[PDB]
Amino acid sequence: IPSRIYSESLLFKRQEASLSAMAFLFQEMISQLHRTCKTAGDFETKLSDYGHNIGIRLLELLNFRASVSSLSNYITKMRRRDLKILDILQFIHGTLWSYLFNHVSDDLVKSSERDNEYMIVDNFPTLTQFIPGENVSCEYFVCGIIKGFLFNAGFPCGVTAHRMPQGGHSQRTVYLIQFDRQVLDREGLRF
Amino acid sequence: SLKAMGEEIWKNKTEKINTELFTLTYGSIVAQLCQDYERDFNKVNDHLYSMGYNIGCRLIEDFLARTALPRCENLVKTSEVLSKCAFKIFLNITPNITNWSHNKDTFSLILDENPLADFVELPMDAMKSLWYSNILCGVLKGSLEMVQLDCDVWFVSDILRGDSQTEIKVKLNRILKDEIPI
Amino acid sequence: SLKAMGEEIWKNKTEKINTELFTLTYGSIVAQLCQDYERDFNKVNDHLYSMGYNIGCRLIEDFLARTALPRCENLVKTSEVLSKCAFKIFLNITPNITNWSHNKDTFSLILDENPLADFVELPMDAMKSLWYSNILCGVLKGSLEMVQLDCDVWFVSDILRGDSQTEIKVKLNRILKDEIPI
Amino acid sequence: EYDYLFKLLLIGNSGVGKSCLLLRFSDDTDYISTIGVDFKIKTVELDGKTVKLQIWDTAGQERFRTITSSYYRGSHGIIIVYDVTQESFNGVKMWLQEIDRYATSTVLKLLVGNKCDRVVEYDVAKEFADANKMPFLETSASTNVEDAFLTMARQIKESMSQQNLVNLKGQSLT
Amino acid sequence: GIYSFWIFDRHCNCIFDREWTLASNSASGTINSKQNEEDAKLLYGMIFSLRSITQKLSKGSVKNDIRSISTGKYRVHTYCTASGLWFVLLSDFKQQSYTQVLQYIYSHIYVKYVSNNLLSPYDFAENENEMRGQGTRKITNRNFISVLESFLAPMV
Amino acid sequence: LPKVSQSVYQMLLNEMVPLAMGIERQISLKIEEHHTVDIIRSHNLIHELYKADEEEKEKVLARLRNIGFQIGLKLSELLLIMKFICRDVWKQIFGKQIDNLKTNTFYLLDYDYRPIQSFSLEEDAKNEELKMIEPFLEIPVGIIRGVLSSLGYSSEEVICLASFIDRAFPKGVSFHVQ
Amino acid sequence: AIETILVINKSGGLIYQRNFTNDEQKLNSNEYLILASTLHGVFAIASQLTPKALQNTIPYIPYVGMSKLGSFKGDDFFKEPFTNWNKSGLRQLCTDQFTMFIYQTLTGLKFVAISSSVNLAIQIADNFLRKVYCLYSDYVMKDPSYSMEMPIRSNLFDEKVKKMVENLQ
Amino acid sequence: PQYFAIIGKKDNPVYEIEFTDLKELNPFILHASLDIVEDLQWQINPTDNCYLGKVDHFYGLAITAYISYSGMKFVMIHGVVIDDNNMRSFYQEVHELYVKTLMNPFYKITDPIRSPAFDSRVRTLARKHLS
Amino acid sequence: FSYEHYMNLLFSKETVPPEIAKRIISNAIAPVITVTPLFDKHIQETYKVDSLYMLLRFFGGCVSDRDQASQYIRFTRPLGLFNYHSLEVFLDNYLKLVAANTVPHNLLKKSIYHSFFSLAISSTNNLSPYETFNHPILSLIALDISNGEVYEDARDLLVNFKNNFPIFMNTNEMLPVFLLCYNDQEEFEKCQALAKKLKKQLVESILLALQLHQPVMSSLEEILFFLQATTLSLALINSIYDMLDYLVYDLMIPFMKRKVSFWEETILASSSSEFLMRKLADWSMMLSDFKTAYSTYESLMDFPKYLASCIEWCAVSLLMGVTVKMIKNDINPLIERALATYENCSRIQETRCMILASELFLSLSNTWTSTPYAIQYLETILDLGPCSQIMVWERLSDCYNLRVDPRIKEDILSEGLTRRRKAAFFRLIAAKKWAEQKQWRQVSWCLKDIESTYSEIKFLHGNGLILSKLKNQLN
Ligand SMILES: *C(=O)CCCCCCCCCCCCCCC
Ligand SMILES: *C(=O)CCCCCCCCCCCCCCC
Repeated sequence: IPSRIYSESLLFKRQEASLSAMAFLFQEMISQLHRTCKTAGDFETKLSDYGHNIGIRLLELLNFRASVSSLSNYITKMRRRDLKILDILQFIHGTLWSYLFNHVSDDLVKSSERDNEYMIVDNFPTLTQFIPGENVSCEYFVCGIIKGFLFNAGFPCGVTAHRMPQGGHSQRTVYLIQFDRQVLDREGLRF
Repeated sequence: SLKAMGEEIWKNKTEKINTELFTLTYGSIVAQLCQDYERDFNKVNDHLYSMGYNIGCRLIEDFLARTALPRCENLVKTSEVLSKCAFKIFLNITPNITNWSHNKDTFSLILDENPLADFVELPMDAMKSLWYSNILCGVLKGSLEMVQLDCDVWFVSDILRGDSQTEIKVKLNRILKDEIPI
Repeated sequence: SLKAMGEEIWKNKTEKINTELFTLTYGSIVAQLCQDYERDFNKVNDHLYSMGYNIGCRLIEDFLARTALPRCENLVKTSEVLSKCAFKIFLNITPNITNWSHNKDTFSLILDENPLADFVELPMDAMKSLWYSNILCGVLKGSLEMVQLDCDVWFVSDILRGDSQTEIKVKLNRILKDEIPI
Repeated sequence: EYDYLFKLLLIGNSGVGKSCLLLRFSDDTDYISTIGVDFKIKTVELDGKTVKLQIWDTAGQERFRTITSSYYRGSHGIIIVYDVTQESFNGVKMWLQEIDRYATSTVLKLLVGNKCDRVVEYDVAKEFADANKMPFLETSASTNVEDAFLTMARQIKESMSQQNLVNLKGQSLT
Repeated sequence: GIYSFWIFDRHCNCIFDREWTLASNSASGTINSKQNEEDAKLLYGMIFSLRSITQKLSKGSVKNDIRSISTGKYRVHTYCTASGLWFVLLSDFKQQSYTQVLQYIYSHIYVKYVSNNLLSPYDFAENENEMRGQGTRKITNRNFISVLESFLAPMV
Repeated sequence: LPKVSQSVYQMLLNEMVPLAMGIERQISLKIEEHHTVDIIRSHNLIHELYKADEEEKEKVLARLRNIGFQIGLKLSELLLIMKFICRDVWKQIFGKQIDNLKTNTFYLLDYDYRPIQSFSLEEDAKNEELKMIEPFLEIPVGIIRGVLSSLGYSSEEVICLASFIDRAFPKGVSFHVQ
Repeated sequence: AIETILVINKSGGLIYQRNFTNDEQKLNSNEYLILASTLHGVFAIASQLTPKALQNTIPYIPYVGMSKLGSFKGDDFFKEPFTNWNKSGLRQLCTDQFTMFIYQTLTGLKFVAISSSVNLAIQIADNFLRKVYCLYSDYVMKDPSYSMEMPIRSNLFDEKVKKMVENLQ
Repeated sequence: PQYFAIIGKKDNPVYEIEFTDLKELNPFILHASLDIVEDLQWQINPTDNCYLGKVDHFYGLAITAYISYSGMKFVMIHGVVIDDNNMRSFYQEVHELYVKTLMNPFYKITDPIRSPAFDSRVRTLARKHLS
Repeated sequence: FSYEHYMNLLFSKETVPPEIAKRIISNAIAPVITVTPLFDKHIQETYKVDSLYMLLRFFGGCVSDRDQASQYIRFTRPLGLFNYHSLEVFLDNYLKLVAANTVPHNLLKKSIYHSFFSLAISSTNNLSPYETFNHPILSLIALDISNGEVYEDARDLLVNFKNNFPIFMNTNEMLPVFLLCYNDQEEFEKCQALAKKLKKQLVESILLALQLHQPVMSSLEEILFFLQATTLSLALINSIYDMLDYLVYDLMIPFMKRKVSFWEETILASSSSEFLMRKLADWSMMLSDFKTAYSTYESLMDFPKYLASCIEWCAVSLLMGVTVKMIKNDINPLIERALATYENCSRIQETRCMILASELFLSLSNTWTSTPYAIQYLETILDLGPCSQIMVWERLSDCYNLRVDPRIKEDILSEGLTRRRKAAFFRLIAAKKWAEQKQWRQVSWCLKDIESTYSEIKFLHGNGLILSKLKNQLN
């Protein structure tokens, strides 16, 4: 029976598009959103929903591909499902951004005031760098990529963005992950 | 030639990201758009056309600034410039031209790669009404209007519609005589 | 500066000719002018004033070519260019400026070394109504009009008339408006 | 300062009193009959936006074939003015016929009869205006033309269609 | 070499044209031809417009003036005067500074043979009926044209 | 030494012609607060003198002759009697002492006459060029007669005939004296 | 040593202006607008009037105002000579204390830089103005808030332009 | 191989196939085994922690299970004693095919899988690996 | 609440049962008392009962609770293996009565299962080779001289009481007691005179005077007769309860304790010599003296039948009066040895042990620590009649309902711990088998319970599956 998706492989096709092309597509995504939603909240949550779709795919993509040493022919072990919050956030740091933006995330910072909060920081946001000003609402797309990426793994969240310029980096963005209380309760029960 | 200039410009004078991100983003956009419009795919096609037009009207500036090519003396040269450096920079693909109609007014672009349409199967309601890469049609029309080459652009074949190979008709209507005073 | 520029032009560029010959020339010109005027000196002054106007109108182009000065908006600049360069080139006298009235619409130029009336001594009949160097006043009027500084200039003192010195009041009337095509 | 810049151009026959219409509307304050363009400005507050209407005024047979080509291309609004004198009103037909060659269709177009003090007909202007979907004025030099200008600015701003719309003192894990 | 040469009076009128064509030492062209009048107006406007720009962006020392106006096709030069006589000179990109040439042309051809010529009508304005930018009186002195072309021959 | 510019004196010497024409005109616009006088320009004045009727032209020419008479009659403040007018009088009046001097009749032939160095008309009107530049010669005629006058020679015993057809404007001047 | 940079749209009208010297703003923003529109007018008249006799490529200057260039790889934007695009339009304006340089694009968008140095100067100017055009393509086209011909209101564009002119000036 | 199924986090089957009475009772057996599958989900060492393998038995119908990274549960009523490596390989193959299915941008996470290509290919995989 | 109104919960008052299994076990392993001629005729004249045995059978169980309004007794006819068929027909008739009678089911199923379990325990041979719990221990000889009876009647009755009969039994062991009635007054005086003579010469004596009824724990056979269909005076009920209390606490239990004293002093089919310690253990169990019972059983390690039963009841003694460890080392290994003995006797040639230990585990405090063992044994009995095995399925469902971790009582935390889905699956299995042995109310209750866990899902809920088939079945 004919079909393409199940026949075409999914090993990493090491081929690259222009940053400008994706930047223009992102620009029109934001503009078309702006055309048809009144307030900032609706705009930014819709963009985070686009990111939600992207992330819910991307979790399976990255997790399956990291398994390797018709790709199931090559796999002798699958990567362990990420249970603890530390391991999944380490994966988001060292593999999700290393894949998506070609460089490991700057640093993974666990909060101190509130416990369920966690922080992942970008020095030079590699996708929204052309949006003028510091209207942070633009990069909720990336938040969505985190949200869905966490959400299927079993970690309901309310991920959001803030701009905290520091250290001679005018564009620094901190994405804060706010785990639901039940997630920390499961962390308490097991482990 | 155009080949060497486009190759160098893509190689070490433009930024590189992972194409999976680009195709996934476009898939998210078109999927949500299809859901929004009550599966009415005529409206989806028109909205994607308007989208692509709006990208192309700006992307012409980036293309010219990055490449800085002279004026286009004839439609054949526009086709070679397109297939050999334009898609080579942005999408990193080399389309082709295979239908040179009489007067050389029309030409059919061939998208053997089409990274926009990776991992896509269409719903059975969309199989006969929706063109997936229509943004890449609106872009061509909008960008070629900003160089006064007014062109009607549409799709004929599409692999996602089951065809053998996707293609995009580009028919130049009329060179606008609102060209820049120079 | 205006002083050094004027001295350079006068000393190095322009050549020599006898002052006393020029004084004799103006003696002859005014004498034969007033001859046919049956000693009527108001008409003599009017005609001399017209002569001076026609003189300055053509002399100004040679003046501007000899130097390289631009236009002048304010009357102060007219003062420095007149005292330092114009008179100092054309007949080599550095007249002083005084009596700067309010608004700087009027100023009196003192011409102690006036060669037009150097040794000529007028009869008592002539002293009543003759203005000997009225050609200078007409020249100043014509030249300042030619620059688009419409002006009125006439005598305030002459040593020949028994006055304190030879002084002329230059009085602005309006700065002419630069024209534009219709 | 200004955040939006819109372009209007007022045109008509040579003898029309274009300047008296502009100047009362204009800003605080050459280039006409030299390059074919007299420029006026008015800042206005539109939905809290400081938008400037820049008005271009052109004429001249010697320079017609340079006015038409370049100063029409990106117009956000077009105004036709004719004095009540009839040759100008007849010329308005060829005017409106040659505007659309360079001006895009979606540019607002407005018509004015100027300098009343009635040596031309009135109903003919109204019906010819209604033929081409033309907001028309019958005025003399103000005379509420500024109100129509502000209305046109409002319509262009609408056509733009642009909606306006954690101490983190944590510890690193590396 | 040089492509043309124009003299404009302060009354917004063109009073001399010289349009070298074949680039010979004594190339045959047009002198005071009516055909250039439209072009004359255009050139005037261009110069006038740019002069206005240079008057706007003055530092404060002196109200300054335009030296060169180079398009993609040619290079213009101009040496204005207090009297309001614009001495325009078109040329190619071969030579850039014509200031000495313009100064010489003003100072020992125009001054010598027009200013100091009682027969020659200075200011070339009959009356108000044409003075305000209209009227097409030109300069046609034998000496002026002869010596001007003689001196200007080696650069065309 | 006594020194002044040269363009001023030279063009004033040129302008003594419009003097004579204007005085013979007004014998019968620009303003002053007390003088709304009726004026006439210069070049129109010389065109009128050329176009003027005859008898007025003799009167104007005699006026210029008298002007030059007074110009030259007192030239005795710088220190053959006829040759005084040739050796250095033209070295001050015009700078160029006359190139050709000869005697027995006295002919004085010069080239590049100074004050008319710039007076060429429209290119097609050479005959009007000479016919209109003619009156400027009379200033030297008056000068030579006046210098001869009172200098041990009778004014009436000599009549000075000036013209120019000799070999920018190379039509040099020729004077004949007794 | 540039003292002002400003850009103009196809319609005819200023869209961005910025000085770099100390308080040269003796002109209103309205006055700068009129100046730019008059530049457009004299562009329209300076190509219409060409010599009856007549009825090119910019050499790549190495590091004009240089040393991630937005979306451009490499330590400099480009490394080969390119071509002029306004063939018979106004290109320079010398003046007794400054020198204006003007650049044009196929899309009818115009750049102006007013240097105070007072042909190699034109070549260096077009190189620099191509750098600024690259910045325009980066931080003004990849902005969804920007309306296509209304004035620029980008801060990254301002920072990059000022960085370049301080590299030069 | 008595029954195979793929169930989502909402606990609805995105896809079930009945290989060729118990034919009526199979889904309830499956939905009952879901609880022990979830119990072994969160336990380190329940060494990949996705191939759970044997989870429950009901009259000797040894249910076996496997969990995807997105929480989709691949679980089948076998029958008997099952082989580790072959069942794991089949689970890997069907997981890869499901991942390819998930890429379809028109696909919802809750939409039942209805492409006949997927059905035919998992059938062929089973006959390669199980029969 | 009222223990009577849980064993007969179907005679509105739904609450939790406290520790009911232990009370049931004691109530079925209580001492047995007989009840005996012109006297049953007197009752039939007065109260519509065939014989006195039924009338006193309506006073079974705990005396101190005053059951009709801590030590139990049960009554049996005069003096003179797993018959699961009787149990099955009991279940069928009981369920038919329930259908005719009943309306929340949430405790009816619990009560019906507990009654099932109770009868399952008492369903061995009525006079076992070992299990002395069914042996009568106090023979209540009854008379009423007020009708006209006389001393010689009691003489002959006791004479006939003194001893085909079994070998284990020993008539001297059983303590006789003379219930003398009267209908009020001088009859009471001559009753005291006869009591005096009997006590001096023969035994003891009990003086007895002479609204509905809901009995329990008679035996397997009387309930069947009960299911094929009275009132009495409250003062009479109180008088009966008081005289039973005097008998049980001042005539029987003291005799029990004297007997236990003699046994334990003398301890430091078969009928004597080794019958001593086993009956001592049996009566130690009978009186809740558990630890001595366990010690006596442990000393007893000397057969196909006796040894298995001894080990079984040793384990039951441990259960009846509790951490993981002793279960790992004492209870379950003891049960395993009991099994091994039972399959050995099968090889020579059980269910009661399994259905007892299941509830005994299920009654413990730490539900999470040991419910699994009860599930294991219940599953071990699933390997008996159908209609009972349905109740066993229901019981496994109830057991899996209580395998939630105590440390919890969206919802991501709770998913991996609760086993509610298995409970729903077993409830549906029970519903199916109820549909087989066609019982519409039972399947109705089962589906009513199922609806909570199975309403949210839709694929299961669709037609073509047993949910739809069974929902349409009840129509
Ligand atoms: C001659 O005048 C040259 C002009 C040619 C313009 C070419 C425009 C290139 C468009 C390429 C497609 C871009 C697709 C990516 C955007 C989403
Ligand atoms: C502002 O720039 C003014 C222009 C320069 C001054 C013009 C005045 C020149 C007139 C001089 C006349 C001198 C008298 C000569 C003897 C007759």
